[PDB]
Amino acid sequence: EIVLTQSPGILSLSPGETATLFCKASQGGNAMTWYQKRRGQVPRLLIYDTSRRASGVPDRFVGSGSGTDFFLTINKLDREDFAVYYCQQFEFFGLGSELEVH
Amino acid sequence: AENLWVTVYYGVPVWKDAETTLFCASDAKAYETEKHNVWATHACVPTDPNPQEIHLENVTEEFNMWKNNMVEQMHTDIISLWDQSLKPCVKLTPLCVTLQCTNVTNNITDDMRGELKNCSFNMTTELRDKKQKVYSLFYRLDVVQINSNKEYRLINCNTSACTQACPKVSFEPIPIHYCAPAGFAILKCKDKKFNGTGPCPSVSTVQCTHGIKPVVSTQLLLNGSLAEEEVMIRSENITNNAKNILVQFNTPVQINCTRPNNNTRKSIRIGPGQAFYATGDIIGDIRQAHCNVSKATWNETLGKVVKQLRKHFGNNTIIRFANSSGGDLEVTTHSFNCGGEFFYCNTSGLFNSTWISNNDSITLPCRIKQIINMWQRIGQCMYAPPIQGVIRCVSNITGLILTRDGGSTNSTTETFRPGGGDMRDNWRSELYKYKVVKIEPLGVAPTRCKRRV
Amino acid sequence: AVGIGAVFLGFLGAAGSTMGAASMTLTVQARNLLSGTVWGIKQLQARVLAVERYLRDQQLLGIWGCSGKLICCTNVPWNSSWSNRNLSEIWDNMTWLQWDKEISNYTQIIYGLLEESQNQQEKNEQDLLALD
Amino acid sequence: AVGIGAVFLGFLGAAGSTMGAASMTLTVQARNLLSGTVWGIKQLQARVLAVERYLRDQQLLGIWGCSGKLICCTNVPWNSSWSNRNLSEIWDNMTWLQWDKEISNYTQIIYGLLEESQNQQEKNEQDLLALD
Amino acid sequence: DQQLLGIWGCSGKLICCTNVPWNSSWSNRNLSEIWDNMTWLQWDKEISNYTQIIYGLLEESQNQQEKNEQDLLALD
Amino acid sequence: QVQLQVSGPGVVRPSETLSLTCEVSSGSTSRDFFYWSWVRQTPGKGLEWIGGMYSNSEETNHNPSLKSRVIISKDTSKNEFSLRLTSVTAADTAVYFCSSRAKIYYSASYSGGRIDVWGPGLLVTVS
Amino acid sequence: QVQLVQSGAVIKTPGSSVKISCRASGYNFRDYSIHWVRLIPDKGFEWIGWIKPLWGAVSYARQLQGRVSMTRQLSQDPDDPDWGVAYMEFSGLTPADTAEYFCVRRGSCDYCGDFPWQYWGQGTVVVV
Amino acid sequence: DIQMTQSPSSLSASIGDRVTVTCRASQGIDKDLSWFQQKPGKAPTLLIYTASTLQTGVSSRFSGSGSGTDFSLTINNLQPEDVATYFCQQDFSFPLTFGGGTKVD
Amino acid sequence: DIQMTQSPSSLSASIGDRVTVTCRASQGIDKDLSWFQQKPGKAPTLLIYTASTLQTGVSSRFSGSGSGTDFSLTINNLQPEDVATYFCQQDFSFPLTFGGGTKVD
Ligand SMILES: *[C@@H]1O[C@H](CO)[C@@H](O[C@@H]2O[C@H](CO)[C@@H](O[C@@H]3O[C@H](CO[C@H]4O[C@H](CO)[C@@H](O)[C@H](O)[C@@H]4O)[C@@H](O)[C@H](O[C@H]4O[C@H](CO)[C@@H](O)[C@H](O)[C@@H]4O)[C@@H]3O)[C@H](O)[C@H]2NC(C)=O)[C@H](O)[C@H]1NC(C)=O
Ligand SMILES: *[C@@H]1O[C@H](CO)[C@@H](O[C@@H]2O[C@H](CO)[C@@H](O[C@@H]3O[C@H](CO)[C@@H](O)[C@H](O[C@H]4O[C@H](CO)[C@@H](O)[C@H](O)[C@@H]4O)[C@@H]3O)[C@H](O)[C@H]2NC(C)=O)[C@H](O)[C@H]1NC(C)=O
Ligand SMILES: *[C@@H]1O[C@H](CO)[C@@H](O[C@@H]2O[C@H](CO)[C@@H](O[C@@H]3O[C@H](CO)[C@@H](O)[C@H](O[C@H]4O[C@H](CO)[C@@H](O)[C@H](O)[C@@H]4O)[C@@H]3O)[C@H](O)[C@H]2NC(C)=O)[C@H](O)[C@H]1NC(C)=O
Ligand SMILES: *[C@@H]1O[C@H](CO)[C@@H](O[C@@H]2O[C@H](CO)[C@@H](O[C@@H]3O[C@H](CO)[C@@H](O)[C@H](O[C@H]4O[C@H](CO)[C@@H](O)[C@H](O)[C@@H]4O)[C@@H]3O)[C@H](O)[C@H]2NC(C)=O)[C@H](O)[C@H]1NC(C)=O
Ligand SMILES: *[C@@H]1O[C@H](CO)[C@@H](O[C@@H]2O[C@H](CO)[C@@H](O[C@@H]3O[C@H](CO)[C@@H](O)[C@H](O)[C@@H]3O)[C@H](O)[C@H]2NC(C)=O)[C@H](O)[C@H]1NC(C)=O
Ligand SMILES: *[C@@H]1O[C@H](CO)[C@@H](O[C@@H]2O[C@H](CO)[C@@H](O)[C@H](O)[C@H]2NC(C)=O)[C@H](O)[C@H]1NC(C)=O
Ligand SMILES: *[C@@H]1O[C@H](CO)[C@@H](O[C@@H]2O[C@H](CO)[C@@H](O)[C@H](O)[C@H]2NC(C)=O)[C@H](O)[C@H]1NC(C)=O
Ligand SMILES: *[C@@H]1O[C@H](CO)[C@@H](O[C@@H]2O[C@H](CO)[C@@H](O)[C@H](O)[C@H]2NC(C)=O)[C@H](O)[C@H]1NC(C)=O
Ligand SMILES: *[C@@H]1O[C@H](CO)[C@@H](O[C@@H]2O[C@H](CO)[C@@H](O)[C@H](O)[C@H]2NC(C)=O)[C@H](O)[C@H]1NC(C)=O
Ligand SMILES: *[C@@H]1O[C@H](CO)[C@@H](O[C@@H]2O[C@H](CO)[C@@H](O)[C@H](O)[C@H]2NC(C)=O)[C@H](O)[C@H]1NC(C)=O
Ligand SMILES: *[C@@H]1O[C@H](CO)[C@@H](O[C@@H]2O[C@H](CO)[C@@H](O)[C@H](O)[C@H]2NC(C)=O)[C@H](O)[C@H]1NC(C)=O
Ligand SMILES: *[C@@H]1O[C@H](CO)[C@@H](O)[C@H](O)[C@H]1NC(C)=O
Ligand SMILES: *[C@@H]1O[C@H](CO)[C@@H](O)[C@H](O)[C@H]1NC(C)=O
Ligand SMILES: *[C@@H]1O[C@H](CO)[C@@H](O)[C@H](O)[C@H]1NC(C)=O
Repeated sequence: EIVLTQSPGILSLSPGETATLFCKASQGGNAMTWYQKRRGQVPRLLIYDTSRRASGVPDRFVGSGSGTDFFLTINKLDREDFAVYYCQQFEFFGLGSELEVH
Repeated sequence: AENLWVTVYYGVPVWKDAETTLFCASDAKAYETEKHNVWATHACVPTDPNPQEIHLENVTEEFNMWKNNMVEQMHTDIISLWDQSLKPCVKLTPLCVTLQCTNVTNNITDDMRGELKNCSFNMTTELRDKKQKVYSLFYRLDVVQINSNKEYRLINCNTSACTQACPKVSFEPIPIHYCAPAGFAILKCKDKKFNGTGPCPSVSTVQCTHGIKPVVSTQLLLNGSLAEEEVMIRSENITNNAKNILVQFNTPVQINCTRPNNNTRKSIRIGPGQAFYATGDIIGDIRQAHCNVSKATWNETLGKVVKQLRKHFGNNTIIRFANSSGGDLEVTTHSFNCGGEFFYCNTSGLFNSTWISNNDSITLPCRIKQIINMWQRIGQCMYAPPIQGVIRCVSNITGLILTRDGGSTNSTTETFRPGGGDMRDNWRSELYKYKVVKIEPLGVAPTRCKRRV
Repeated sequence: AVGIGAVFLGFLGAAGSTMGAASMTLTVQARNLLSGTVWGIKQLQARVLAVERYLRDQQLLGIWGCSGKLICCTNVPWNSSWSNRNLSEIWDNMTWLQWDKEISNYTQIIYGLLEESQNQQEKNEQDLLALD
Repeated sequence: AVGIGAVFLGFLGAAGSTMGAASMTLTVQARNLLSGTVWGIKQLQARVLAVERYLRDQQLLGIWGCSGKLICCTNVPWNSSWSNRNLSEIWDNMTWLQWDKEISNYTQIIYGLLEESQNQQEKNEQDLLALD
Repeated sequence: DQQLLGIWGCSGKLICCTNVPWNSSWSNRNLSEIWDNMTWLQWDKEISNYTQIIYGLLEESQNQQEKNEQDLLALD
Repeated sequence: QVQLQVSGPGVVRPSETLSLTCEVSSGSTSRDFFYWSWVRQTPGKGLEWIGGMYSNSEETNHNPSLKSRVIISKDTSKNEFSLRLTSVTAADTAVYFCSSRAKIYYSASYSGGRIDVWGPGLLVTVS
Repeated sequence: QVQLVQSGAVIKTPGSSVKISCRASGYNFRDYSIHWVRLIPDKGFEWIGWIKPLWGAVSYARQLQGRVSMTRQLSQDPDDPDWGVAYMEFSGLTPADTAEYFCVRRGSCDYCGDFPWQYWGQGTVVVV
Repeated sequence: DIQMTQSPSSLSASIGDRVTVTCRASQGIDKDLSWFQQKPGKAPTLLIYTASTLQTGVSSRFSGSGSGTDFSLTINNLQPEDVATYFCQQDFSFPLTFGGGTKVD
Repeated sequence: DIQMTQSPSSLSASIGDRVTVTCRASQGIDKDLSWFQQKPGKAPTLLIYTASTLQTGVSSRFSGSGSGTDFSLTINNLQPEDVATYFCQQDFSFPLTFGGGTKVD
C-alpha cells in the first residue's frame, strides 16, 4: 500500500500572505491530487496530475513536485481559502492540513 | 564554401503520428463460401496474397496501446456492421404477447428449478382473420411472470422490439485485415519483451495487419495471438486498480464446450414471408450445457502467471484467485458464442486458488440465453434462433482480463478477480503491436550547391 | 548469371539510415505514395483524402523552383542561425526523424523564403526577356 | 525591431487594382485555390469538383509552353485586331474584370494559337535533336 | 500517369527523349518500318514483354542524371 | 558473431561427417530470398564452391565434383546454415567460408546491383 | 451541468443495513465510472469501491468485502438516456461507521484519470 | 564445369602503378565475372560485379574491362591496402568456379 | 532610450552628386533603421526600411549601407525633388528615437 504524510499540519497565517503545503509519498512515480474542503461543505478538486488546475480554479494555486515530494503553493491568500487541504494518491488519503487565520 | 544553400527533397521517408480511417479487407477465401453467410463476405475488398512486411534498421519509435487510435475505430466499425446485418431480418412485433407457460415435461425436483418453460400462445397466421395456437420452449432467463393462473411475458416487452437474427447468416469469426490507405503506413513492433508502452527497438512497416479473429468474450479471451516465449502481463498503470490487466500467455489452453440437449427447430408463420424459429422437442435427456478444461494445464498456467505477476509486486507476495464480485450476467460470468449460440459459463471453478512465496478435467456449467442485449443499447435487442443437434466447439483460452482488488489497510496479499467490462479490452490484445503513421514527404536540408541561372 | 538472388528493397526502407542512403531510394517511396453501403463512402473519403494530400504537395512544390523534379536547388542561402551544424555531421551521421525534430520551428520561414526567391526569379526572368 | 505591425494580405485582394499590382500577389491566390448521411456526399461532390477544376486547369496549362510555372511567355504574337490597346493603358489603368469583359470573344482562338505554337515547337525541338 | 511520367526525364511535356539506348534485342526492327508501316496496336502487342524493363531503365537513367546534375552544381 | 560467421568443429575424424553451421539472417523483406553457399579455400587449389541452397525452397544446389556427398540444410529461425559433408577425407582440409548470395535492386523492375559478400572462414582439418 | 443527487441523512441501529441511492444526471451515464467514498471524523477519507454502470462491474476495498454491495439501474428509453441510478447497500453496521458518504465521478478531460473525482454529491450522514 | 584461369599468381609493382589481372574462361560466360579482394587470413570482399560495374564502397581505382571469355581487372594508383589475393568468379552456369589467385606485393 | 545622431544638419551639392548621410547609434540597433524624406511644411514620407531595403515607390537613387550602430544613406544623381530634410528612425527598442535632420540645398 501507499502511505501519504502531510508535514505542516495546522498552518496559521494572515490573509493576503502566501503559503506552501508539502506532502510526502511512500512510493514514487505517479501523480498527486490536491483537494480543498471548507468547514462543513462539499469538497472540491484543486489540482489533478500535480500541475493542472481544475475547473473554477484561479491561477494562484500552483502545484509542483516530483518523486515523493509534492508542494501546493497558494499566493495572495483570501479568507475563503482558509480551509482543509487533502493530498490523494489513487485510493489513499492524507489526514488533511488545516489553514487558519493568524 | 562555408555558405550553404537550401535544397528541397521530395519523397523523404519521414512520418508523424496520426489518426486516420483504415479500411477493412477480408480474405477472398471467405468469398468462396458466398451468399451472405457472415458479415463482410460481400462488403470487403479481397486481401493481398503477399502481405509484405519490411524489417527496418537502426530505428526506434515510442508506442502506446492505451492512448492508441484505431481500436476505437475497430469498435465502432464492428458495432455499426453488426447493426447493419439486422435490417433485412424480421422484427418480432407480433411476438410480445400473452404466454401461457407450464413446466417442461421432466422429473421435477422441488429443490432445484427446471431451466425450460413450455409456453403456448395466440399467434397471427399468414391470414389476418385467422389466428392459431402454437407452442414453444424457452429458458427462465428470457421470460418473466406478470401479475392461480400462470401467464408470462418476454423480458424485452417494455424496452424494444427484438429483431430476430437471420438464420441464414452465421456468427463465426473470419480474419479481417485493416489496411491503411495511400500516404499512410502501419508499423508493427517485433520486440519480444515489449510491454506495449514506450520505445520499441525493432519495428517493421506493413501494408495490412495480420489476422484478427473478432471474438465476443468477456473473460478468458478466445482464439487470440499467443505470446512468444513467456507470459506477459500488460497494464496502463499497475498501481491503478481501476485499470484492467491483460494477461497473454505462451501456450494455449484447450477448452471444450457443448450443449448436449438435442433440439428441434420448428417454424411458425408470423405473416407473409415472416418465419419465427422456435424450439420444438428436446430429443433425449435434459442436461446442463457445460465446458471442460484440463486440470493440470490450468494449474501450470496459473503457476506461470503467478511467476510473472511476482515481478510487479515483489517476491514475498501471496497471490490468490477469487471469482467475480457481482454485476450483470455477462461481466461476472464469461460469455461467448459457440457457432450462433450464446453461452454464459461460470468461472468459479477456475479462479479459486492461493499461491505462497516459497488426467482430470475441470468442468464448469453454463446458462444459455436466446435474447441478448449486446453492447447494452437502449432500444436494440436480438433474438437468436435455435440450432439443430448437439453443439460442441473447441477453442483455445489465450489470455485473461484481471482486476486487482482495492487493497488498503496493510494488505499483505493481493487478490485478482476476472472481469470483462468494456469490449475494447479484447481488441487491445490484438492491435497492441500496430500503430498508424502519416507519411509526409518533402524534407529540406542544406548542401553546397546553388542553382545556376 | 544463373543463381541470381534479390533483396526486394521495398517501400519505406531507409528510415534509420543516413540522409545520403535514403537519397537514392526516395524515388520509390515517392512512387508508392499515391495508389493504395457506407463502407464505400469511407474508402472513397480516404482515397480522395490521399489525392488531396498528393495534390497539395504537388502544388506546394510547383510554386517553388521545381515543377516535377525530386531534387531541387534554389537561390536562398541556408541561414546558419537555424541549425548551425556543418555538412558532414548532417550528411553522414544524422537520421531523418532526428532532422525533422531538429528544425521543426523554422519550416514555414523556409517555405516563405523559397516562395519569395522563386517569385523574384520569375520577375527577373520576365524582365530578362523584356529587352528581347 | 520591437513594435512591428502587419497587414495580412489575404486571398483575393487585388481585384480592383491594376494588372501590375495583382501580378505580385497572384501566387497566394493560386495557392488558396485548392484546399478548402447525405451531406458527406454533397461535400465530397463539391471537393472532387474543386479538384476536377484544378486538374483541368493544370492540364490546360501543361499542353502549352509551361508545365507548372505561373508566368509564361510564348512565341505567338499578339494580334492587334483583338483589342488594339497599347502597353501602358492596359498595364497601369485597366482592371482585371474589365480586361476579361474586353476580350471574352477571342479566348478560344488564343488557346488554339498557343497549342499550335507549342506543338510546332515540340516538333522543332524533336528535329533539332534528330541530327545529334 | 502524371506521376509515372514525372519521375522520368519529362515533367509535363508530351514528347520526351532520354539517355537510354534502345536495346536491339527487344524488337530488332529498324526506323522506317516502325515509323511508316506499323500501327499502334501492333506496336503494343510486339513489345508487351519488355515494358517494365524500359520503365526501370528510364528511372535509373533519370536518377543518375539527377545525381550528376546535383554534383555538377556541387563545385559551384 | 558477425554475419556469415561459420562455426562448428574444427577437426573432423576420418570418413565421418563434417557438420558446420553459419550465422545467417533474414532479409529486409519477407519477399526477399538469399542463396546461402558453402565455399572452401584450399592451400592446394584455389577457392572451391562446395554447395548451397535457396532461402525460399529446400532444394540443394551443389558442386558435383564432391559427387553428391553433401547435406545442405538451413534453419532461418535459428540462424543456421549447415553443411553435413559425408565421408570426409584429408582432401577436405580447408578454410570454409559461408556466403550470402543476393542482389541489391532498388525498384521493382531492374537489377541495380548484386551483393555477394562473404563471411570470415573456419579452418577445418581432417586427420 | 453534472448533477449528483443523494438521499437524505438517515439514522440506523447496529446490525442493520443502509441503502443509499445516487442519481446522476446531465451526461451519458453509461460511459463514466461511479466511486463511493466516506468521511469519518478523526479518520479522514477512506475509499469504498467503484462500479462501472455499463455492465455493473464492481470493485470493493479489501477491508470492507462481505459487507458492501453495489448495483445500478439504467435508463431504458430513447428520450432520457442521460440520467441513471447507482446504489450502495452497506451491511454489518457498527457504531464506528457513523460517517458522511459521497458518490463521485471523475473529470472528463483527456489527462484526467479515474481517481481525480471532479463531481461530488452533497453527502449523506449515517449515524448508528 | 567451366574452367577459370587467373593470371598472374603474383605481380610486383611500386606505389602508384596501374596493374592488370587477366582472367580467361573456357566457355561463354559473357559478362558473368566477379572480382574479389581477400586479405591473407581474412574473408574475400567484393570489388567488381558483372565484370564492368563498380560496386558501391570500393574506390574508382578498381576498374574492369573485357568481355566473353577474357576480362582484365585494372588497378590505377596501386595502394598499400591493395596487398591482397584477387579472385575472379564465374557465375554463369553450375558449378561456381573461381580464379587461381593474384597476390600483390 | 537609444540616442540617434544624424549628420550633417545640412549638406550642399550640385545637380548630380552622390551624397552620403551618416546616422550613428549609441547601442546595438543592428538593422532597425529607417530613412525618411520630409518636405518643409509637409509630412515625412518613407524612403528606406530595415536600413538596406529599397521601399517600393521611391527611385533606386536612395540606397543604404551600414550595420550595427553606423549607417549611411547614399543619394546617387541628386535631384531637385531631393530638397528635403532626412531623418533616420530607430525602432529597435522603446522609445522611438529619430534623427537630427539633414537638409539638402
Ligand atoms: C475459435 O477458433 C476455432 C477454430 O476455427 C473455432 O472452431 C470452429 O468453430 C466453427 C463455428 O462454431 C465450427 O464450424 C461449424 O462446425 C460444425 C461441425 O462440422 C464440422 O465438421 C464437419 C465434418 O468434418 C465439417 O464438414 C464442417 O465444416 C465442420 O468442420 C458444422 O456443422 C457447422 O456447419 C454448419 O454451419 C455452417 C455455417 O455456415 C453451414 O455452412 C453448414 O452448412 C452447417 O449448417 C460449422 O461449420 C468449426 O467446426 C470449429 N472448428 C473446429 C476444429 O472445431 C471456434 O469456434 C472459435 N471460437 C469461437 C468462440 O468461435
Ligand atoms: C500511470 O502510469 C502512466 C504511465 O506513465 C502515467 O501516464 C503518463 O502521465 C504523464 C502525466 O503524469 C503524461 O504526461 C507527461 O509527463 C511527463 C513528465 O512530466 C512529461 O514528459 C510531460 O509533461 C510535461 O508537460 C506538462 C504540461 O505541459 C507539465 O505540466 C509537466 O510538468 C511536464 O513538463 C508529458 O505530458 C504522460 O504522457 C503519460 N504517459 C503515458 C504513456 O500515458 C499516468 O500518469 C500514471 N497515473 C498516475 C495517476 O500517475
Ligand atoms: C425423480 O426426482 C425425484 C426427486 O423429486 C427422485 O426422488 C428421490 O429419490 C431418492 C432415491 O431414489 C430418494 O431418496 C434419497 O436418497 C439419497 C441417496 O441415499 C439419500 O441421501 C436421501 O436422504 C436425504 O433426504 C431424506 C429426505 O428425503 C432425509 O431424510 C435424509 O436425512 C437425507 O437428507 C434420500 O433418502 C429421495 O427421497 C427422493 N426425493 C423425494 C423428494 O422424495 C426420483 O428418484 C427421480 N426419479 C428418477 C427416475 O430419476
Ligand atoms: C458457480 O459455481 C459455484 C460452485 O462451483 C456455485 O456455488 C454454489 O452455489 C450454491 C447455491 O448458489 C451454494 O449453496 C448451497 O445450496 C444448497 C441448496 O440447498 C444448500 O443446501 C447448501 O448447503 C449445504 O452445504 C453447507 C456447507 O457445506 C451445509 O452446511 C448444509 O447443511 C448443506 O449441506 C449450500 O448452501 C453452494 O455452497 C455453492 N458452492 C460453493 C462451493 O460455494 C455458484 O452458485 C455458481 N455461480 C452462480 C452465479 O450460480
Ligand atoms: C463467487 O463465489 C461465492 C462462493 O460460493 C458465491 O457465493 C454464493 O452465491 C450464491 C448465489 O449465487 C449463494 O446462494 C444462496 O442460496 C440461497 C438459497 O435460497 C439464497 O437464499 C441466497 O440468496 C443465495 O442465492 C451462496 O450462499 C453463496 N455462497 C457464499 C459462500 O457466499 C458467489 O455467487 C460467486 N460469484 C459469482 C459471480 O459466481
Ligand atoms: C409443450 O406443451 C404442449 C402443449 O401445448 C405439448 O404438446 C402436446 O403434447 C401431448 C403429449 O404428447 C400431446 O398429446 C398433444 O397432442 C400435444 N399438443 C400439441 C398441440 O402439440 C408439448 O409436448 C410440450 N412440449 C414439451 C417439450 O414438454
Ligand atoms: C411448476 O413450476 C412451478 C413454478 O412456477 C413450481 O412451483 C414451485 O416450484 C419451486 C421450485 O420448482 C418449489 O420449491 C415450490 O414448492 C413450488 N410451489 C409449490 C406450491 O409446489 C411447481 O412445483 C412446478 N410443478 C408443478 C407440477 O406445478
Ligand atoms: C389463444 O386464444 C384463445 C381465444 O381467445 C384464448 O382462449 C380464451 O381464454 C380466455 C381466458 O382463459 C377465456 O375466457 C376464453 O373463453 C377463451 N376462448 C377460447 C375460444 O378458448 C387462449 O387463452 C389463447 N391462448 C392459448 C395459449 O390458447
Ligand atoms: C513498460 O516498460 C517501460 C520501459 O520500456 C516502462 O517505462 C519506464 O518505467 C520505469 C520504471 O520501471 C520509469 O522509471 C521510466 O520513466 C519509464 N519510462 C517510460 C518512457 O515510461 C514501464 O513502466 C513499463 N510498464 C509496465 C506496466 O510494466
Ligand atoms: C437429434 O435428433 C435427431 C432426430 O430429430 C436425430 O436424427 C436422426 O438420426 C437417426 C440416426 O442417427 C436417423 O435414423 C433418423 O432418421 C434421424 N432423424 C432425423 C429427423 O433427422 C439426430 O441424430 C439426433 N442427434 C444426435 C447427436 O443423436
Ligand atoms: C477436449 O476435446 C478434445 C477433442 O476435440 C479432446 O482431445 C481428445 O482426447 C482424447 C483423450 O481424452 C484422445 O483420445 C483424442 O485423440 C483427442 N482428440 C483430439 C481431436 O484432440 C480433449 O481431451 C478434450 N479435453 C477435455 C479436458 O475434455
Ligand atoms: C525476486 O527474486 C528474483 C530471483 O528469481 C530476483 O531476480 C528479483 O530481483 C527479486 N525481486 C525482488 C523485488 O526482490
Ligand atoms: C474452491 O476450491 C475448494 C477446494 O479445492 C472447493 O472445495 C470449492 O468448492 C471451490 N470453490 C467453489 C466456489 O467451487
Ligand atoms: C420492464 O419490466 C421489468 C419487469 O418488471 C422491469 O424490471 C423493468 O424495469 C421494466 N423496464 C422499464 C423500462 O420499464
